[PDB]
Amino acid sequence: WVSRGAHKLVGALEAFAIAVAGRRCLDAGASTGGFTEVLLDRGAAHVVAADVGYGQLAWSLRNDPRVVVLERTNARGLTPEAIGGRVDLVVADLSFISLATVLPALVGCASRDADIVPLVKPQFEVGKGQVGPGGVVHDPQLRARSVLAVARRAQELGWHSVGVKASPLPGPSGNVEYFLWLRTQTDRALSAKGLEDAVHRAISEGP
Repeated sequence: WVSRGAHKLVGALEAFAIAVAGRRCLDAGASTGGFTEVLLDRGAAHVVAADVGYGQLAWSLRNDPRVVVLERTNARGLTPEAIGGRVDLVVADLSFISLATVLPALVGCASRDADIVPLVKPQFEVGKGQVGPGGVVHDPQLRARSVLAVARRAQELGWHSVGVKASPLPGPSGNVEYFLWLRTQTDRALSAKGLEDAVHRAISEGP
């Protein structure tokens, strides 16, 4: 792969059994292009790569006719108009911001039948004072609360939680991060107790 980030999204897509082939995708936080490369490899029709920070998209991805590169001030400004229409799959890997702040934008870019699969980073969700030594959320209970808070906000926007999967590679300084599968149209929405069980297994089962 172009980046080891590729392995994270493969892990998520395999765990949730989400197909990409033929679909229109948004990669929010595209940066090096790990996520974008995987989407293209799995048969995506079109990928919008929102460059929303430091890092350059690898030349080979930038020159692919299935890829549109957007260079926005941030992910929270994303709109259907800006990306050229709603998409079927949204993935997001964002640094030093809470997903609460961008979820309305991501939801607004998604079709009603889409999958939204953000990578939840407890170190960027918990309060200062709760982040442990070295900037690692060592406390599994706090990692669980982070994921639940993101799920709760998604649910307030009409997007239910269907599954949770620890990313197979840790993030900065060793933080464990977790993919959440969100859908607004599903026959498998987790209940409160169901999400608790799924989060508990994901946290106990690690990367």
